[PDB]
Amino acid sequence: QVQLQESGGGLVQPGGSLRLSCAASGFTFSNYKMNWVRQAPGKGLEWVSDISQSGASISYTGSVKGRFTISRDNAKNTLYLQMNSLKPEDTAVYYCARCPAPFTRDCFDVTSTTYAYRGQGTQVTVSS
Amino acid sequence: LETQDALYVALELVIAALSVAGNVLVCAAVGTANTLQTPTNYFLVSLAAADVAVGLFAIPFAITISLGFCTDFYGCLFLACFVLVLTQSSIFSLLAVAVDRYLAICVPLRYKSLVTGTRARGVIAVLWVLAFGIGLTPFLGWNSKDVKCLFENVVPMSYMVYFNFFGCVLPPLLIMLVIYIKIFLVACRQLQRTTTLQREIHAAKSLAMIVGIFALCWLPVHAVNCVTLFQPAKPKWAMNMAILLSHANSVVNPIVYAYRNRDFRYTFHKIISRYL
Amino acid sequence: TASIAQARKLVEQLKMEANIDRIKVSKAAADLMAYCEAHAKEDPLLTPVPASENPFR
Amino acid sequence: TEDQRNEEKAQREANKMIEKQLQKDKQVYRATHRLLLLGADNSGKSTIVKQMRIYHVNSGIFETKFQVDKVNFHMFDVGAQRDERRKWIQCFNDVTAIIFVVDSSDYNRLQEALNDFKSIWNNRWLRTISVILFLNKQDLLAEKVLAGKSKIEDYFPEFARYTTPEDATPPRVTRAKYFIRDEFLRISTASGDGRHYCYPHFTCSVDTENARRIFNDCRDIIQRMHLRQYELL
Amino acid sequence: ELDQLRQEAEQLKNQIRDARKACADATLSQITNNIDPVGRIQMRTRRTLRGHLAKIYAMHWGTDSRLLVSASQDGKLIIWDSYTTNKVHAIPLRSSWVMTCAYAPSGNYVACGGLDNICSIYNLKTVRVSRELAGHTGYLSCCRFLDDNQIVTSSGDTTCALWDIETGQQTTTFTGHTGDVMSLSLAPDTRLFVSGACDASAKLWDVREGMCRQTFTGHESDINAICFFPNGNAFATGSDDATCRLFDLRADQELMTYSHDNIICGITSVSFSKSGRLLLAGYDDFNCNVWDALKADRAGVLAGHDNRVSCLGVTDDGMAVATGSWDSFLKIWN
Ligand SMILES: CC(C)CCC[C@@H](C)[C@H]1CC[C@H]2[C@@H]3CC=C4C[C@@H](O)CC[C@]4(C)[C@H]3CC[C@]12C
Ligand SMILES: CC(C)CCC[C@@H](C)[C@H]1CC[C@H]2[C@@H]3CC=C4C[C@@H](O)CC[C@]4(C)[C@H]3CC[C@]12C
Ligand SMILES: CC(C)CCC[C@@H](C)[C@H]1CC[C@H]2[C@@H]3CC=C4C[C@@H](O)CC[C@]4(C)[C@H]3CC[C@]12C
Ligand SMILES: CC(C)CCC[C@@H](C)[C@H]1CC[C@H]2[C@@H]3CC=C4C[C@@H](O)CC[C@]4(C)[C@H]3CC[C@]12C
Ligand SMILES: CC(C)CCC[C@@H](C)[C@H]1CC[C@H]2[C@@H]3CC=C4C[C@@H](O)CC[C@]4(C)[C@H]3CC[C@]12C
Ligand SMILES: CC(C)CCC[C@@H](C)[C@H]1CC[C@H]2[C@@H]3CC=C4C[C@@H](O)CC[C@]4(C)[C@H]3CC[C@]12C
Ligand SMILES: CC(C)CCC[C@@H](C)[C@H]1CC[C@H]2[C@@H]3CC=C4C[C@@H](O)CC[C@]4(C)[C@H]3CC[C@]12C
Ligand SMILES: N#Cc1c(N)nc(SCC(N)=O)c(C#N)c1-c1ccc(OCC2CC2)cc1
Repeated sequence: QVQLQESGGGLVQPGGSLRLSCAASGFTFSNYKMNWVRQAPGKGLEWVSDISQSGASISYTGSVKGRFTISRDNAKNTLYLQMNSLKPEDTAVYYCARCPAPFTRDCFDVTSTTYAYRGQGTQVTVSS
Repeated sequence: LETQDALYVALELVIAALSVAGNVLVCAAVGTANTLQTPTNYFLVSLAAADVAVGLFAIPFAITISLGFCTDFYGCLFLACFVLVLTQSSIFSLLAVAVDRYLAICVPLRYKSLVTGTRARGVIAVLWVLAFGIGLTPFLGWNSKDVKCLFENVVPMSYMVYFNFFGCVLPPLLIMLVIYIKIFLVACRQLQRTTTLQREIHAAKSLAMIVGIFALCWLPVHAVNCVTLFQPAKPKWAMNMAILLSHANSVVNPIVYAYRNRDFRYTFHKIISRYL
Repeated sequence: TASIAQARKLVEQLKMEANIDRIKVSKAAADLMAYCEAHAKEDPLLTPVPASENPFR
Repeated sequence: TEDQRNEEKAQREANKMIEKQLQKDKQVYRATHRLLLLGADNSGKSTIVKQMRIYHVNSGIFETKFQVDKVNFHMFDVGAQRDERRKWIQCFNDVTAIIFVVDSSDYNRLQEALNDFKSIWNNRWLRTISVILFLNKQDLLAEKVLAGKSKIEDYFPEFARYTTPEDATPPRVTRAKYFIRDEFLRISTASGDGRHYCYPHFTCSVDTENARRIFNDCRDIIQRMHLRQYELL
Repeated sequence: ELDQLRQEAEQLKNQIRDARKACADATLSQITNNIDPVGRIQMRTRRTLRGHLAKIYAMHWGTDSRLLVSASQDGKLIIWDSYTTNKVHAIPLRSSWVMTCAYAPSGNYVACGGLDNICSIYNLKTVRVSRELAGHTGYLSCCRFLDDNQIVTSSGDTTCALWDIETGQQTTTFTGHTGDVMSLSLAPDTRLFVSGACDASAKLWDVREGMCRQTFTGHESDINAICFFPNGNAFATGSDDATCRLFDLRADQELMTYSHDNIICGITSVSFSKSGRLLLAGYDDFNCNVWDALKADRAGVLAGHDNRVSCLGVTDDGMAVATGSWDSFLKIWN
């Protein structure tokens, strides 16, 4: 069964560093493209970064370009997102998103409200 | 038999055989592939059938005329008119292919509205009956009745120069020339809006591979007829090599038209992968 | 604020998938092989019918 | 056994009538060019065409039929559907062109539009279908950049180092407009084996030239397709 | 205490998984090493149904094994005679974007639907629309007839619905799936029916009580194809991960997985033969593969089409098979 379990999160001080990990089970993680989304209180979902199967193509949005980094290990079926230079408005609950089709580059419903191949997310609070 | 005319007849025979082998292939490809059952390939299969008829009927009739036999005047006039009908049908179908390409390139929106199956079949039938009526004009009222079976003895050069060349060869040649010039201009304009000179030169070569070959094939014999009627002045083999170049058009048509397209190559790859 | 309902709904469905008698996989294997062996003769795809019986030819 | 040949010939006559009806419908099928229309709620895709001849509202699809230069166009807008659109979009792999309307005024929702354009462009089945870009609501974006209250640098830092291209044919207004244009183009040019291209066009909500723009873009699309078919492009 | 319910669901799913692993005595693949495989299977195109303008999206065989319905994306529902190839009826659809079609068991009514979110019923033994079942907030992906009075429909709003034809109201609704439901298949006993959604879950439903009986989460991608075994105890499913999976209603777990490293395209249609020995699945490689339901090996390849195969249908007796692809042509194999 497709299962994505994320770890870490909680509350972190602004300007520091944090790491969010995600473990996948029930499929071949090495064949699907991954994306990261975030939901703010009273806001919609927000894509922040993506990563291909073998990491050949990596992209981020303009809001977190450079400050955030993403990596993946197919030998362990794990996804990692390192977060730095955190701002008080960048607080949101972060979710993972899997490509609906294997080894493709068209991720349509990764930011959809009721996507199935996504985790339940971790709460990430940032404040002084 | 003379060694020169014998070699000419042998070359005509091998040209006819190669033309048949190349054109029945395209015919069967269009017949067995549902993806090729499109109105743009109707003119191509018409050209293939015309080349098949030329290789199977026109070239043997020209060879029989070349043998210099003594038969009925009508017996040789019928073969000459059949050869003329088949060549004019091939030329008309090639012109129809050029017109279809022009309509597809310059009129891309209305193309699907203009070129349909019924209209394509109607145009094919019209050009076929037109070539039949044109080639049979010596049979009706343009025969050289003054008898050894020879083209000049049954068809005068006046019909071949005024009605055939100046009437049924130069207008289609000019139409194809303007069509392909406009196609090249459109391709260059689209490439400028999208190493670009390399692609322009490639497109120019691909478009010239039709016009220059049509010229090198047909223009020799017509120019020979013109310099034979306007100012009669090595006729031992120049006429024969002109006939060879003119008949090589039927065998070179599949390699330039069909064997270069995308859908035809895909169908060929599929049928050779299924049989391998 | 409504997930507390939906989530609980899900978990209820789970126990309605729990109260079920599950047979062995070998039992299902034997049943499937028997059903395939019984109707094997009545399969035109598995056993191509002759031209006389085939309505397509 | 006359009843069998009678029913068979009646079936053949019915098939003849059905074939005649299908051949008659093929003319009106080939005469109209099917077009897809997409865009978020903020985009003005509902009123993107001003030369609309008929605008019908079906149960879940908005149909717009309009004729330009004796060429028909039948655009479809699928709005009465859920957020998940990765399945039914494959139904639109045979349209002539796709018009993705983007509200260039808003900056926060611009990333969502960019992601949607990237997903539509990199589709496996929509690779042979081009996407026409129409940046609607230029007046709001112009007033926003002239007011200076909301800066694009908060959402796109590259605009700090980006400058207007040399081939711009109209300063901060044009700079931001061409920045959005190039940001969409670099995503469009990121994939595709020359089989499809994007046609960016800056239009307003009050601009009536959208019909001619769509006509010319579709003409160029089909022309390039025919050129690639003949190895001419 | 929402996370408490989260871990409650997690431990219930772990219980279900360990229970399924407990009854897993063996795999049917290693059990079927005693019987002789089907070997090579070759089928030829008997008839080619031409006439469709746009891409065909769905098809369904009648109970008489003679007439077949086919829906084309240009708004046409055509009935074809498999024996004589001549068309019987050509219904012009109001909404061109049709994605599903159905043939009633009595052969008098036909169903249609698509992006218009309306299920239209057309009477062939009157041709006009009899009823227009509306209410769905999603696209009609699949439709099947239970009787001449009730009809099951699958919509893209993560819900399925059994409607009454004469009444036109939702007799029963199913709100279990989380993704867009792509296809369903009726059991031979017409009491149960399985449905696969865009999620990794396929659910069994009852037409009487109106609730999900069993759930299968063996797949990994969007489940687009589904078909029940002729006996009613098993069913096969296909997804975009290039993998078919055979589940059992009684074992409540996956039995066999049909896949190949050379096959990397998605799957569109899945169906069984008369005896269930063969499994015909159309893939996006412009062809269909005939796997062995007991040996899991490609026995035959049907590649007469030129585009991705959209629909696949087997007759009630298995005399012939029909494959409809997006090239607007239907290939009949035998
Ligand atoms: C010298 C002559 C007799 C050669 C014979 C020409 C034959 C072999 C070729 C020429 C034109 C071809 C036809 C042109 C296109 C179509 C329409 C298609 O829907 C069915 C096949 C069909 C009907 C082709 C069958 C083969 C065909 C008839
Ligand atoms: C020996 C001479 C007459 C050869 C004649 C050429 C014939 C065989 C070829 C050339 C062009 C061909 C036609 C061109 C296209 C169509 C339209 C199609 O919908 C039916 C087949 C049909 C009508 C073809 C039938 C065969 C055809 C007429
Ligand atoms: C310059 C010379 C060659 C003029 C040639 C015109 C001929 C070849 C063309 C021009 C327009 C063509 C017609 C266009 C419309 C139709 C309707 C179609 O259902 C049958 C064929 C038919 C009737 C075509 C027959 C051939 C046609 C008349
Ligand atoms: C092959 C020889 C006989 C000439 C070929 C005839 C065909 C190819 C030519 C001759 C006359 C031409 C037609 C003349 C009139 C029109 C009206 C124009 O608005 C659309 C194109 C159309 C319909 C032309 C299409 C091509 C056409 C049919
Ligand atoms: C048989 C020979 C001698 C005469 C053939 C004439 C035909 C093939 C040529 C000559 C001039 C050509 C036309 C000139 C330009 C146009 C306008 C364009 O918008 C549609 C095509 C159309 C209408 C061309 C169709 C083909 C055409 C009619
Ligand atoms: C009538 C005669 C005397 C004048 C026309 C000359 C013609 C035959 C010449 C001019 C340009 C030539 C072409 C130039 C380049 C190429 C590319 C080569 O890879 C294949 C042949 C091809 C396509 C040539 C074939 C012959 C050609 C078409
Ligand atoms: C498509 C391109 C090559 C242009 C087509 C037209 C050319 C090849 C035509 C136009 C007029 C023709 C000429 C008309 C008159 C004569 C004089 C005669 O004693 C010999 C041939 C000759 C010299 C002709 C041969 C070919 C010709 C030069
Ligand atoms: N003369 C002439 C002639 C011609 N003026 N035109 C064309 S075909 C040009 C067209 N239809 O467009 C052809 C041909 N074929 C011939 C021809 C016919 C029979 C021949 O075999 C006899 C051998 C002893 C010389 C030779 C040549």
